[PDB]
Amino acid sequence: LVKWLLAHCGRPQTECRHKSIELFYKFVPLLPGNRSPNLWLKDVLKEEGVSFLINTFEGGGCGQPSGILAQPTLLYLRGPFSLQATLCWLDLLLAALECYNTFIGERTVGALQVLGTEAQSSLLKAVAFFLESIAMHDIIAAEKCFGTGAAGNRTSPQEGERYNYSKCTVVVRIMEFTTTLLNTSPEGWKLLKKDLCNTHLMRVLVQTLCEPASIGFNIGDVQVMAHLPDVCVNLMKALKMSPYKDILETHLREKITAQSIEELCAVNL
Amino acid sequence: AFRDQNILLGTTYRIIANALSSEPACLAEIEEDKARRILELSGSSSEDSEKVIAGLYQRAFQHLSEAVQAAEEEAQPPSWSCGPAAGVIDAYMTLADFCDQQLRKEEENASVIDSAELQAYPALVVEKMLKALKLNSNEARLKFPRLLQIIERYPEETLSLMTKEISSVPCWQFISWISHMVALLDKDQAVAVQHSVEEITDNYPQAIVYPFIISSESYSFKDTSTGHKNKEFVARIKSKLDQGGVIQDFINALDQLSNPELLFKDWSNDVRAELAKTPVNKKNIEKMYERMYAALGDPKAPGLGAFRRKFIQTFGKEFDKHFGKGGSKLLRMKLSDFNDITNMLLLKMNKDSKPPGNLKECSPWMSDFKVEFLRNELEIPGQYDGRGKPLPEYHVRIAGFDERVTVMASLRRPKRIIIRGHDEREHPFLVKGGEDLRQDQRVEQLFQVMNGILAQDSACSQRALQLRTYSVVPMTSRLGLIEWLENTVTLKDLLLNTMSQEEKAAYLSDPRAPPCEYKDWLTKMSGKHDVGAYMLMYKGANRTETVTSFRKRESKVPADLLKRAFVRMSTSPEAFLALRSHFASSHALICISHWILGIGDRHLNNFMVAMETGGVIGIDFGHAFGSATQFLPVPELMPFRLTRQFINLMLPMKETGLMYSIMVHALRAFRSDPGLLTNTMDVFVKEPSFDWKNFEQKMLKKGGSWIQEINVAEKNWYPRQKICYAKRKLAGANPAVITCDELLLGHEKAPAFRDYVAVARGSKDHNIRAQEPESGLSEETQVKCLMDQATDPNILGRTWEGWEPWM
Amino acid sequence: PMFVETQASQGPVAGQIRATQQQHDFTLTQTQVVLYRSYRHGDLPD
Ligand SMILES: Nc1ncnc2c1ncn2[C@@H]1O[C@H](COP(=O)(O)OP(=O)(O)OP(=O)(O)O)[C@@H](O)[C@H]1O
Ligand SMILES: [Mg+2]
Repeated sequence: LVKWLLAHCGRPQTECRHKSIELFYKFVPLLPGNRSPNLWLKDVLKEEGVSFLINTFEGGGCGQPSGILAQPTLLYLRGPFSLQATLCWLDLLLAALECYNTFIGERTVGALQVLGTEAQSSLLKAVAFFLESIAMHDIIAAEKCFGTGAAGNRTSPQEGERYNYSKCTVVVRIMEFTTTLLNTSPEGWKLLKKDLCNTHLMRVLVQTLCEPASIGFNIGDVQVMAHLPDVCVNLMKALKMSPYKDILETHLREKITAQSIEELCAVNL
Repeated sequence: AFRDQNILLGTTYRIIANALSSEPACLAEIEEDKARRILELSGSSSEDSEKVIAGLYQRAFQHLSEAVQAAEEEAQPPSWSCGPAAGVIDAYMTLADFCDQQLRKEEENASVIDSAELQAYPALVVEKMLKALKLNSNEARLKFPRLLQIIERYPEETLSLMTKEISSVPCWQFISWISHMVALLDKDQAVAVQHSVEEITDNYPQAIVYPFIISSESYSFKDTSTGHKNKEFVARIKSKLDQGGVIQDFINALDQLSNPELLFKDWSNDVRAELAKTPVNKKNIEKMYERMYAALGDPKAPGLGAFRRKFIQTFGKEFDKHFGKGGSKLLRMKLSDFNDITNMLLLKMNKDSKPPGNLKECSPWMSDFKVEFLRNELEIPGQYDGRGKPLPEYHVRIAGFDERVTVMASLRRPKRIIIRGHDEREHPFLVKGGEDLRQDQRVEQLFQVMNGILAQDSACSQRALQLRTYSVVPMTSRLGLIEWLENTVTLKDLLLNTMSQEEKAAYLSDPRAPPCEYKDWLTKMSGKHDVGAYMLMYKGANRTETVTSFRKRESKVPADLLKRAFVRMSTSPEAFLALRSHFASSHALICISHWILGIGDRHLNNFMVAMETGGVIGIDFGHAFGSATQFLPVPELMPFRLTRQFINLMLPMKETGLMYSIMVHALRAFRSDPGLLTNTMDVFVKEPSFDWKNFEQKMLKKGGSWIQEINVAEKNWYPRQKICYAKRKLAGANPAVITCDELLLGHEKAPAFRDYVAVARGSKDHNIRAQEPESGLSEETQVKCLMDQATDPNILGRTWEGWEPWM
Repeated sequence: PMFVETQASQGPVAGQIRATQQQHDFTLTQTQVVLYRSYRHGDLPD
């Protein structure tokens, strides 16, 4: 049962994935071995390569060769444009991000033994592509990569709002995963410099800080607007304790200054 | 108006020419003034009958061509509706049907003088038929195999023309005839349909996948320049249809439901037929053994379930101890020892079969069927009808399979599965494995054509005469699905559940019951206890003896059995009246339709009754076009089933009431315009899969009344006599004459052929089917002869005992 | 259709029901031999 729960952790179903992770973390410490999840996962990663755990995280739970491991970027969907096919890839990326953030965040594995090895991984490429192409623009960004010729037309407000909600959940998950990587691994800042934190993450962070509505965060809802400042300040406090302080300071200063406040509040009648 | 005038004038000339050609002496039966007028209108001068006919045909063709030319001028509306396209389609189809009937009447006579005249007719037919189909014509859509068979006889005139003309027809106009197009992808005329086949594959892969799988196991590409191209095209279509192999594993899972002890029996039968016909062949025998052992010998199968896994574990050592590890010993084995080995194996297999009732222990794939992510969506087969443009987004997709599997208590043991679709409803189907269901699909298509014909006749449409049809979807040559009719039971079960305990016990066990008294009478009239009892009884027993015996045997069966069955299932008299009326109407329609198509194996288990509406539903179409009267050892001489129960149900009314009127109206509707039905039946009987070899195994898989394997060594399978007798029936022939012709074709050397035809023809003293001419009968006279032949006690007293003529 | 029993791979008085006990191995979510008895009045339809 715990093997099945582990193998079905990277499935795109949000509630089912949460339940499969909770049941795993509740059933492992009561196995006949009676040990922590870290020790059991370490003892099971030896009889078979870490590629097993990698394909478990990235590869979908429902379909084995159907995760982001078989399609790292959105440029692998041969079908035409469809919100149902964009949201499924978004949910696969979210399921991978949550699995990584839950496993590395609970000290179950090492941040460098699962993401800094020589095995095939598609997490960094996917998150970099998302931050560089989708995380900044509207649904047109996801539409310009599904057979670019003969682009679609205007979308309904619900079709736009569900896409915006999915993108705003994915960006928050990326922020939480980066905060986890920073707060847990003191030397894990190396592998996230290649494509994760160069300019795209800093740009989307300083954009979320100043104008959240430009990314798609709906204002008229308190269930997420009372959590977004928390993850924002946590990511900023994690960056201020890292060598990435300089680029954060540069982006933040070029985004907001005192003269900006002055020219904004000059006329108030 | 000019187009319509030209059309009507050509039609009048065609009618006059056909009337003259059907009765050349009828010209003298008219006044000399009218005959002179006809001679002047014909344009001929030789006064010869053939000259006048040719002149009238020439005038008709000229007028029809002028009408079509006028229709092809200044008639191109952007919004092609059913109003403006009416006259254009009418002209196209009129010219096409004229030239097509000319070509057909030319292909029947060996001596062909009309050669220079009938030169541009094939190309004209093809072009006009395709241009009408482009205008969304149903009459042109239902006559596409006519073009497919015309381009075969006249390739140099129509191959390139059709190849360049069909490229402008919507691909969804061929879904109804996709099985004919995918079947000739290895012939020389394959290029004419490759474009439409590829377009269908690109747009609607679910509507071509099963026919392509059926046709792909019989391709015989030749070693020519065009053969390699056809094989490459077929390979590309196969690679484009094998999207994710979902169809293949679905077919495998459905095949896991079939009983292995019956697949083994079928394999033994076909290798037995292969081991005796020709001097023993090595390659074919080893290929059959490999294809058999791949599913019943290897425990390492992809989708093996516990049901077949137990059979494999129990009978995989015998396939090595008796067979030579791949067929070496089987190849050098003799037919006599092989028979004993197979009989012992079949005994020890049927000793313990125990079909399971849970889907998890017979086919694991369907048990844990889960809709994957970004995978190919499976679809419930049988939803692509060639009527209009299909909407695949509205088609029901398979979302799961129910866990309960119901096994039927028949010989072949079919399985009933319940497929749960994405529409939140259940769809039950009947899984029949090891049986070719293509003939049943073609019969259902013929019934759909008949329903379309009946829907256009006023006398039939005002009474809502429609045959109850179901969807038959063959996937391979040994597996197919059949739509399960909800809340329906067979007629024999309805009759048996109505009898009381004592009545049922008497009918089944008492030695004076009809089932036993009939065999006792056959023994006392023949002296034998085998099939030869009928052969000797047809010679020994006279009319009076068997008539009195049958009238006495009928008396031991409850009279109002069906009436009690109908009053037991109804509450108010309104319900009983409606049930009885619907039963009578549906039974009359089924009888007349099956007589038109020549269905013969109409016993009590081939009729299903809807327990909520009372209608009758025909199933199990194994015999067609007189196949039961021609090839069975005990010939069936009745056109349909009109036994004593059906007569007693209508009391105090007679058979000349509702059933007679329904039969007359249906026959008149079928004979009004039989061109479409005749063309469809001719396409049916000319299928390469409907030869004698397929009929052999079809009869072997049942063994109900057929004699045996090696009894009929000759073929004697006449594909043209079937459609000839069908046209004779639709022309007004006497049913007794058709029955006698079928008897002459089937049992000519039998010692009771004279008695057979004497019983089938009747006597001019009691049965009115010999007091009438052999042709030219009206619909009413034909129905009277049919009811006289189907209720003749002299015929019913000599029927095979499994048909149960007493009830 | 009704469910069919799963095929095997290979190989105290009448009118006496259990009595209502109180021992429960699971604790109720705050928001031993079996004793038998006979059918009372309001147990079965009259
Ligand atoms: N389309 C159908 N819908 C519902 N029930 C069906 C259907 N076809 C067959 N059946 C039921 O399944 C039984 C067996 O099916 P099948 O037609 O394969 O039998 P069979 O070989 O013709 O046997 P028999 O001739 O003895 O009736 C029928 O007697 C009938 O009760
Ligand atoms: Mg039958």
